[PDB]
Amino acid sequence: PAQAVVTLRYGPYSAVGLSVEHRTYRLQGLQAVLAKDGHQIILEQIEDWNLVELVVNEETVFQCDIQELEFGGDGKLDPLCEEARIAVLNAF
Amino acid sequence: LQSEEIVAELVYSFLIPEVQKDFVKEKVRNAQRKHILAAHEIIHSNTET
Amino acid sequence: PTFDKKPLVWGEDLELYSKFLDRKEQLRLSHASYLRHHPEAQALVSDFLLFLLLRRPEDVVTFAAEHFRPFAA
Amino acid sequence: MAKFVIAGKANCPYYAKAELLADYLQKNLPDFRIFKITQHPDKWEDWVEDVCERNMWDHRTSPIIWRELLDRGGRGLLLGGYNEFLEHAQLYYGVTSNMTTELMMVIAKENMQTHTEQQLDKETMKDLISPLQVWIASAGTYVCCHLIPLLLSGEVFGMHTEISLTL
Repeated sequence: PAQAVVTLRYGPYSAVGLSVEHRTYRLQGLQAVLAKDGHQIILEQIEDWNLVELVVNEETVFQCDIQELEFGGDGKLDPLCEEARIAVLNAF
Repeated sequence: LQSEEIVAELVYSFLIPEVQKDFVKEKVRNAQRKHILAAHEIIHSNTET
Repeated sequence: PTFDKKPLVWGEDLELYSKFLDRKEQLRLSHASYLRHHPEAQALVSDFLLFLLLRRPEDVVTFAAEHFRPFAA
Repeated sequence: MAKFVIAGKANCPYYAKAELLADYLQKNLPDFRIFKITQHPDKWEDWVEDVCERNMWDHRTSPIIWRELLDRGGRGLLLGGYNEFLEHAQLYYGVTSNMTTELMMVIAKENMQTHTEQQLDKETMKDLISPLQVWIASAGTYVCCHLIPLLLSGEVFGMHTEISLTL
């Protein structure tokens, strides 16, 4: 619900020119969105590259490649972040 | 002019990956050094020969 | 004077060989994660292998095909 | 000396925020150079599609971002829309943009007004104009060569004449 308890799982990726690693910055935007919607979220470093998953009830439905997201800010203009918000609401 | 651009692209785009790859191999070598020291530890017991 | 278009093995170009290694690891982990989404692929083989080694028939291919064909639609 | 270009729509939030990041980088970094472009959004689609075809890139969203290898208007190497440039700046430089979304709205207005300024400036240049109009018939003739320098002397009129000539 409102103020869900949640886990986020995130996979390591090569930034342009750069090593494949776990990274947060677009995810930090997503985290900010989820927190503003009200929720408690925990972050998990999945081995599978670049990938983003969203978990509640142990049940999981999300998929993204980190680079698909907007970088930083409230992400309000990124449609995908609203799609995540919708999916969270639907999870309730 | 063409060669100048082409190789400028090549070097520029390569060198950053080269640095990242090197630092990765630094940590890979750190793992290898772990293995090498494990071998060294057993090598003490190997002195029984 | 002598002339050639020398064919290069990727090992000869550090840049290409690096790209090769990176792609290799990327694929390797891709396949791993793919099976990790589909553990059932591993699980079926594992079960067959287990009952095989319990039985230890030397024609592995007979025993496995005997398990697989009953699954066959 | 690194050289970058970014193209914008006057309304684009992320292009404006890119402008902020660019000016930050160019101010603080000795190394950094950037040139600035923006189109009216209607023009933008065509202009960018032309650029992308020439490069054989494949980018559509404003902004678009690329590094030009030697000089202004060389061949480019493509960076992605705003998130990719921010990523590049953060990782390579360590830098962070700090601007608010609300600020991006305001500056989106400011840049709309800036494009309106550009348009009015175009119109303003039309106002400045007071030439003298000259025509020459049968101009393709040997006399014409000798004549033109005497016209250009200005003594014909005084050295105070905006001259426009036709042949």
